[PDB]
Amino acid sequence: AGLLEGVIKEKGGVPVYPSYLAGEWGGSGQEIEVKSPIDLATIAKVISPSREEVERTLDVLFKRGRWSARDMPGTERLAVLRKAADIIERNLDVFAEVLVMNAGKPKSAAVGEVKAAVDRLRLAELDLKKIGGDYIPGDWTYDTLETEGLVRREPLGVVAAITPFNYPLFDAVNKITYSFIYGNAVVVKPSISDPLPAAMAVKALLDAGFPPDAIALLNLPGKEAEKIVADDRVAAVSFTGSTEVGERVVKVGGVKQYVMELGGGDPAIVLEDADLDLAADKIARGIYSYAGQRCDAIKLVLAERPVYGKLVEEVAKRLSSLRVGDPRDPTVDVGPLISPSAVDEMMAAIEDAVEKGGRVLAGGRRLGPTYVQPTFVEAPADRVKDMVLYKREVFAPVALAVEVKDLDQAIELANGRPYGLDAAVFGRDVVKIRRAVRLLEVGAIYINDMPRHGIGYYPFGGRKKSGVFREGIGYAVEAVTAYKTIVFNYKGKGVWKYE
Amino acid sequence: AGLLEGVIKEKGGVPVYPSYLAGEWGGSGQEIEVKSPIDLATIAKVISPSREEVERTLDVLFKRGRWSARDMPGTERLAVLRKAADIIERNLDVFAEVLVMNAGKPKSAAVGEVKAAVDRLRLAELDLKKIGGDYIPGDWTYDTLETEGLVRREPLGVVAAITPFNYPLFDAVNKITYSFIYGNAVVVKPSISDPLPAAMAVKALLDAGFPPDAIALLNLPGKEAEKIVADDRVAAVSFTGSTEVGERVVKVGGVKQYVMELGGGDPAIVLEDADLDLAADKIARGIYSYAGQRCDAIKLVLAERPVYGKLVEEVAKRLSSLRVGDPRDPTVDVGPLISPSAVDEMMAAIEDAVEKGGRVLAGGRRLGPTYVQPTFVEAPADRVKDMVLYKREVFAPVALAVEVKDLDQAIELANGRPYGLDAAVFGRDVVKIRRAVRLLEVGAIYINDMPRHGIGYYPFGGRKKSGVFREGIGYAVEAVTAYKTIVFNYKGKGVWKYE
Amino acid sequence: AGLLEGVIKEKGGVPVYPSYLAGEWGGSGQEIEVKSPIDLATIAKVISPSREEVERTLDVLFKRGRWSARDMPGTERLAVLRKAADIIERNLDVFAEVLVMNAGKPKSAAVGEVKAAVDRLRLAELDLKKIGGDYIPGDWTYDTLETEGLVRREPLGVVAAITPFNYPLFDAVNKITYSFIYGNAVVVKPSISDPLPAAMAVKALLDAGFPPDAIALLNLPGKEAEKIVADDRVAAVSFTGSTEVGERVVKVGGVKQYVMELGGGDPAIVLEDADLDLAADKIARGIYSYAGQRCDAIKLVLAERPVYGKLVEEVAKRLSSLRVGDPRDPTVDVGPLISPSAVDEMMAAIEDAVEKGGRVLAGGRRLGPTYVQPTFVEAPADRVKDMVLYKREVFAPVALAVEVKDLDQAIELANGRPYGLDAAVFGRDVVKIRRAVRLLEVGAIYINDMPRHGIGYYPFGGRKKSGVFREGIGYAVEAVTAYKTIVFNYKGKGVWKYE
Amino acid sequence: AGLLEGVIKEKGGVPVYPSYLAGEWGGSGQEIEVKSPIDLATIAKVISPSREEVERTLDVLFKRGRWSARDMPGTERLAVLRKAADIIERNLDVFAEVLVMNAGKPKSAAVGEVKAAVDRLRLAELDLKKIGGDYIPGDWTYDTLETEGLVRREPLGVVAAITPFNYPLFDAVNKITYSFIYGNAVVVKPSISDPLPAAMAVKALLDAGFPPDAIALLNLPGKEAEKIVADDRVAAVSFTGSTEVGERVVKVGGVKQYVMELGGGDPAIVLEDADLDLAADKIARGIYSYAGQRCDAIKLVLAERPVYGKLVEEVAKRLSSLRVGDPRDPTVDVGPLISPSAVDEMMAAIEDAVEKGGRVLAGGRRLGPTYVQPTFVEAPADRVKDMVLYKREVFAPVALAVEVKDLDQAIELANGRPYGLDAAVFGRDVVKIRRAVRLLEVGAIYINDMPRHGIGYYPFGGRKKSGVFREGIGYAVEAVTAYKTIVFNYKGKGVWKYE
Ligand SMILES: NC(=O)c1ccc[n+]([C@@H]2O[C@H](COP(=O)([O-])OP(=O)(O)OC[C@H]3O[C@@H](n4cnc5c(N)ncnc54)[C@H](OP(=O)(O)O)[C@@H]3O)[C@@H](O)[C@H]2O)c1
Ligand code: NA
Ligand code: NA
Ligand code: NA
Ligand code: NA
Repeated sequence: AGLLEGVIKEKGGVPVYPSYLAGEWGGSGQEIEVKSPIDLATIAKVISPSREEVERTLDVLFKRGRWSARDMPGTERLAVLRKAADIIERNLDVFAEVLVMNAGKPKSAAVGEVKAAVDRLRLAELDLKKIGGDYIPGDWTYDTLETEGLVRREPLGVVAAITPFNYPLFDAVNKITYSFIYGNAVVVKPSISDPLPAAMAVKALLDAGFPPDAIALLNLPGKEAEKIVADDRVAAVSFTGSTEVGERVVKVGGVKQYVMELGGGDPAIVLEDADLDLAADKIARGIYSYAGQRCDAIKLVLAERPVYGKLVEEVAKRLSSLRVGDPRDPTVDVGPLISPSAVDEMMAAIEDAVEKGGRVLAGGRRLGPTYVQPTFVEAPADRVKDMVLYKREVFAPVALAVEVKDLDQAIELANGRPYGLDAAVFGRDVVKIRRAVRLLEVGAIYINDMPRHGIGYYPFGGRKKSGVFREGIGYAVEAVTAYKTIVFNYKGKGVWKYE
Repeated sequence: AGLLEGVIKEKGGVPVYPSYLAGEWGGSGQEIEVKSPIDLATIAKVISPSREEVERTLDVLFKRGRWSARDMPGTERLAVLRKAADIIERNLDVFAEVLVMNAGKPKSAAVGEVKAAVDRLRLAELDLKKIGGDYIPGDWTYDTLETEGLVRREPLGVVAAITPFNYPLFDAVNKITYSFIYGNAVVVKPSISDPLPAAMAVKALLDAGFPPDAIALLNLPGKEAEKIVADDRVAAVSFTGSTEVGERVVKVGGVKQYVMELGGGDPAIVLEDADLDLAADKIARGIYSYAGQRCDAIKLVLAERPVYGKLVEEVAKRLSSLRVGDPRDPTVDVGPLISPSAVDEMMAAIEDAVEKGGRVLAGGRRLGPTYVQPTFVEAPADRVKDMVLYKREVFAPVALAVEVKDLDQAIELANGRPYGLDAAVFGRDVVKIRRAVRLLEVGAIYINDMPRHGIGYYPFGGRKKSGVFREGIGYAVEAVTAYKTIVFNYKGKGVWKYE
Repeated sequence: AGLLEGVIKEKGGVPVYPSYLAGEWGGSGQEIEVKSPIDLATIAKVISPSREEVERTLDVLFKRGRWSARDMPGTERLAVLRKAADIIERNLDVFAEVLVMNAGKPKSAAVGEVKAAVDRLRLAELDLKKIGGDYIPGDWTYDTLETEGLVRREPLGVVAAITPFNYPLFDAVNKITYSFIYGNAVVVKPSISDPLPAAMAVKALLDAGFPPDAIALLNLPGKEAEKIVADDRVAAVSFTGSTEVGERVVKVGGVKQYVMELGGGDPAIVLEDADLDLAADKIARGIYSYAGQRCDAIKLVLAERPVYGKLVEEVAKRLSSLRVGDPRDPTVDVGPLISPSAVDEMMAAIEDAVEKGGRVLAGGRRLGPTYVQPTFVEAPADRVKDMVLYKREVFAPVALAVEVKDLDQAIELANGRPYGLDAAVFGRDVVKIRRAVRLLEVGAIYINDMPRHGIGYYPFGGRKKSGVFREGIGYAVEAVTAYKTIVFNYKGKGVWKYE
Repeated sequence: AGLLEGVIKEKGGVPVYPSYLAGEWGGSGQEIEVKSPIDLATIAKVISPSREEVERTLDVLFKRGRWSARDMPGTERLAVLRKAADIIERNLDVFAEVLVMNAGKPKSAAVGEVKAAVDRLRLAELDLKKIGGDYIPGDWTYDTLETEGLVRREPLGVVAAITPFNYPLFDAVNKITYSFIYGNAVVVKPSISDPLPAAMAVKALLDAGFPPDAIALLNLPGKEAEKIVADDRVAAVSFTGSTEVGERVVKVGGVKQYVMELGGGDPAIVLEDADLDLAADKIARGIYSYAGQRCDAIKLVLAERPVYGKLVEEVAKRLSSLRVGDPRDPTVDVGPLISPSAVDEMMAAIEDAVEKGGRVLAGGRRLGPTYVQPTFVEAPADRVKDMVLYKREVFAPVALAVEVKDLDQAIELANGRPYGLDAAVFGRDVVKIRRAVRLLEVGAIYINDMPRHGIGYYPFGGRKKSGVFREGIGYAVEAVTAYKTIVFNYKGKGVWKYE
């Protein structure tokens, strides 16, 4: 259809999306159904590549792709990304519709993601703020006298971009952009759950001029991807997903450069001097956006005694006034969760909190196989730590509320989860804020706002179980680039006169 | 003895070195013999820690060490490292003697390593050139308007420093220095082959004021160390060693920050316009230094036809005039190899080259279980690629010599090995040099000098099978530090007026 | 006409260009004739502002302009510059025609300048590579313990951009771009000799959305501009012009931030191993481009004995084959010099060289009041230093040729002029090149190419009499921005625990 | 005496200090008396150089000094500065005594300045955080394809360091250190008022190994120094002093690189949520330290209505409890002002404030020709702006106190003075603090502390009448260094393949 006109194959009434094998769209592997969480119906099929096609694709990426990407000057790479942005932008409605149907994303959120993808592509020139190399004079040590160094970055070669289901379009475009801008070839491996947006993005890139042998899109399910990760032709792996899969990926990959964005949720702290209107609004939104299916979703709210009552009151009201059900209605605030399993886990998690002294302050009602109300569970500090909702990341619209004596207890409870992605702090006192900033063990802290990675204007990434390394405009250069040092020796050659 | 007076325990006529358990020297595990390659005799014993002591040590490092190191202000950390430098310097002869006896290192090389360790410690202030964070204004995007970012570095926590046998003193001091200067606690795991120098360095650091609960020295053999690497309290692993072990380390460690310096040898290219006197001298030295037991040792020499004859002639003469045997004589140029196995492998490798058309131009004679002559094997370009000396790193004083038609063939053969640590290029033409620099796939290129990492004044590290990431003054901050982003939200707060 | 439709006033058959007074185009001062060097005819008139209008303009720029520019977020400033680029691009022929007629620039050179202006505007996002601030931790000194610093850039306010005649369009657009991208208001003061292109550029910027009260274009002759420079509301002065005027500007301005690009010519050195075809081509072009009316024009050629003959032979041939006369013909290689005076000076300078032992190798013939042939004058090393062509910058297509014994003499003669803008070195030996690079006292050295600032992709600027500070993408931030340091004190506040 | 044993010449009972003429201590110019503000007695004499000696000194600095400094490798420069630190440190009491006697500085302050000088010297290695150059790849523009750039810093040559009377030791050592660490020669021109400490510092540097022909110390009074500033061999001028003299210096110097630290006082703002104990303490100290003879002294206190009463009450008490009189007593809090004139001006300024509605809250009594009590004058917001104490910098221990309605009025009044050096803000609310930070027009803002430049750990400098450019560890590289760009051309040379 338009963008994917000659690519998609209507077979048996259901559109069949092929993989892109670094040159031609195709695939001879098993076909796999792709369903919508809105009605559990099959909306398309994707053709996975065969072992032989995976092998051939990697061979093309390694032997030719690395050079096609590297030998396309930066000035053209930029033109490619900008053109791709234009193509995605003019196909906005189509990109959004697929996000709504395939991911169950509310219309406004789907439109927001497409626009993030477009902006990420257009701002590729900002990534150059970290591209320059270093010139190191040698006269600061006797052994390096009359010597000199140049340190420059080089692309690693083939980057494997593995993406999650919750940001099927942005994550693929983001990783492709930063991997490509520095001269790398890329193998994209999207969630087999909602791989359609990536296929659409890759086509837009190909139409825009992206070297055809420098990119690949493989519709491989879970462990079928290990094959790519473990291959020596893959110099780097950019992975966004769960802690457990991330661990498996590194153990399969071995020595390579990695960026591991492993999520988990985020805690939000509200100090007694906080603007409770701003806090309640931002916290409610951080809890329910995209039905809590956000790595930076708020999963725990900690509020100092003097504001805990009002704060939790306001958040409860806001969550209760939300409208759930089918995401197409520009009226719905919350669509479905990606699978009935995800809802099952949320319900069980809520029961666990209740059995351990927790009390539901809002929501709690399952509305269908993939529908549930955003839930806010109050818990006493002395018991919250043993609750599943605390110890784990329940990927759903659910957060715990805990009253705390002071900042130290807030910080202590916030750091008590095994994760350390982001944290939020609402308050105004510079000293308490500076203290929280120093002691919260997370990759990023949001002062007076809900955690939101956006397009990575500010770098983000994990600590503890949330992973290692960062993504962000400019900063991602560290994950897909290697340094090259050139040491020039002029010892006794008369350039310098003892210096 | 002096430095290790109350630490070393003379038991059964052989000095017994205990492990340092983040607080007290001790150990209840198996005792292990430490031998000299000079005479295969046992010169000491080291006490390995028990599982329980490993567990307790990690617990101390994690619960207290991270904070002792982090809460010691940088100004004191620097004083600690400087004081340690003074202590090692005044104990120079003792440090050197142990290197000579334990590692079989020629006196001058042993003295050189101690001085490198001392300088590395004293120049810790230079590591600060990469410590500052970034302030990111938010008005360059509409979504971040009235927003602002601060990105600063933080220590990761506990860094596991795993070191090889060939630089038993420097590698431990280097990793400790860059890990500690940024606020990390450190677990050192030296080669069980020559762990004595590390014990001496750690004691000097402790005497200098290094927080006692922030450092540990565990004498664990090979796979006993996996226990440390795989532990969640270990946030980073700095490993210098072989490709194969490095792979195992990552597969055991899983997600963490890694610096993998995996060696392999280096190729040296000589262009027709090169100063052949300089080239022959530097290349000969790169081949035999420390009996080729250097990750940056020259293992392949490629010379353009018009200079190949003279060049190879000169290098052969130089290697032949070398004096082998016991390293104590300030007369000996080459001491023994670390083990009889290493020599066996070298001899077999030489036979392989010969059976495949290779011709010995210098050396070739084994002089004892751990002694051999520096060898230079000529090989025709059409057969060298299948030789063990080419396909593998034979850790010994042996290199291949190959005549080539031109630069492209030189580059092609240089890149043909599975490694990519450093490469050397001797010549004067800027264009040919720039071309080689762009196309040699290695972490570092040395123009008109043999490859020499020194103390890391210039960053170095691998490509391909030689690993990932870099070590160097300043640059090592990337391996033992994590970024922390703080996003401040002032939306609608009146700080800015639409900007 | 189109772009300047309602701005230009046809009065007495000659188009009258008004000044832009930070809000409205106008002027009540003396009217001044603008002539073409192609035929000495009056092609337009410009209205200079009255003292009162200068005062009022500065008042608007200071009281409102600083804030209009600063309060327009960077994201919009960028959109403004990009839109201006589009407007200039679609009006390319018109912009070029005026450059050809007003500056006497050959068509291709005029087209080249317009395109440079367009690209400079479009690449404003690259200027951000130097916009970020610094975060300075305080624990590296005892006195700053529990303290912390943030260093960010801020616009200075009102930047006075004073431009020369030889790049009437680019220089104005360049200075405006880097001054505006960081948040400054700008007063442009173009050469009263060819102020038309600036008027056209400013209009394009205004049409593009440039805050109307944040920019001004004042058609003031020479010393009438001192009034602007000396004013306290002008925080910076970006000046490109002659050494003598630059000196006067600083002496009138007093304490302020300055960028002084004071030209002078450039020497070119040819080593014995140089590609003489490349060298002859580039050197000939550096001598005659835009009739030598380029600050980076080659004014002295120094060649080692073994190549001097051929080199100078080839350059002479190339200069002789040039076609002079009226710049409209896409056939002409060289148009006229800006004024008959400039030609007079060139002729006198040639006579001086001849009277002192110099010999004309090419050109020498004046072809009219403003026309002359590109001239190449040979001179013996022992007499060249006293020649006007050496001691001074003769802004015309004329260069000296001097044979030298070796590199040291080349370097010595190159450094003998009172200028130090750029220098060129053709050769291949890295050591000789590195030596020349270290010893040539100039802001920039071009290896194997003629000196060419282009759009400042690489920073450039002077040494010695050629001025101070640099212009260039990114680097110009230093001239139009000031640092702001914020020191936070948390002494004894419990953020840190002794560190 | 010891340090200056063979240098000082006891003549007529009064020690005579000669100038240092870049090689030998001497001087044939007029002798000038140096007096103590403690008793107006002559304590020494300094020999000014003759015109001929000034000329010869500059000739030595230019022809040999530039090279002696530049050709001494950085590693030795550092050793020189460190050794000088040791020499000054062991002569601490002697250095302090002279500061007490010559500058009238209280013992503790004199000891503090010597220690700042010592630390500044020892931390010269931190200045290297800004010494590295940039490597600029050329493929981000079509015109620069197959091209490449290197941008490195170079010393300017001869830096003229002109210093004020209030920090006679530190300012000279600071400027010398940052000028020398990057490879420059230096001419020091101290205040003829208290030039003794500089003579002592220069000797310590010479004894430490500072190249003898690379430094000069000229005891020239006021306008006699213009001769140095105006000379073409002086590539940069680092000046710390009054606005008026700074202006004269630039007008005499013309085009050169300048750092102008022109002082003026600083305003301090106290928000309603401020810790008034901390604020009162820090503000009182900022008002009286060294008898207000500090460029960063607090001259205006602005406090929000709800805390104004207490705050001003507390500061008054603190100022009243101070002990004035002869600085030798480790008991005295405040010594004398540098001259009776300075006190006259302060008294007249106080009368002016009183005649305009001001009321003295503390002090006001002159105690002798050079002694006065620290004074705090209350003034109504509607009249303060016309007071001399507001409009001018009265270099003495005197500040105005003004009650304000809110932050906007505080900011408005703070920005109302013609200066913009530093400002202080005491309070805790992040939003109000961020607002003040954005709107205060000064080089530096101190949050919750009095303004204190210290040794420049954090860069500082002026805005408005307070000057241009910054000094600070690292940042001063901009004032005494110039960039050198090297552009390499590989167009069509086969390094890149279209990229
Ligand atoms: N260093 C570089 O990068 C660079 C680049 C391009 C050109 N240049 C140099 O500039 C010169 C060619 O340009 P040009 O002939 O037009 O030189 P110029 O006369 O020095 O240009 C001076 C600019 O300053 C104005 N001006 C003149 N007197 C002034 C005064 N007293 N106060 C304030 N402003 C004053 C001029 O306006 P009026 O036109 O009204 O006199 C003109 O706009 C050559 O020496 C060339 O090498 C240097
Ligand atoms: Na692997
Ligand atoms: Na793990
Ligand atoms: Na002025
Ligand atoms: Na001058």
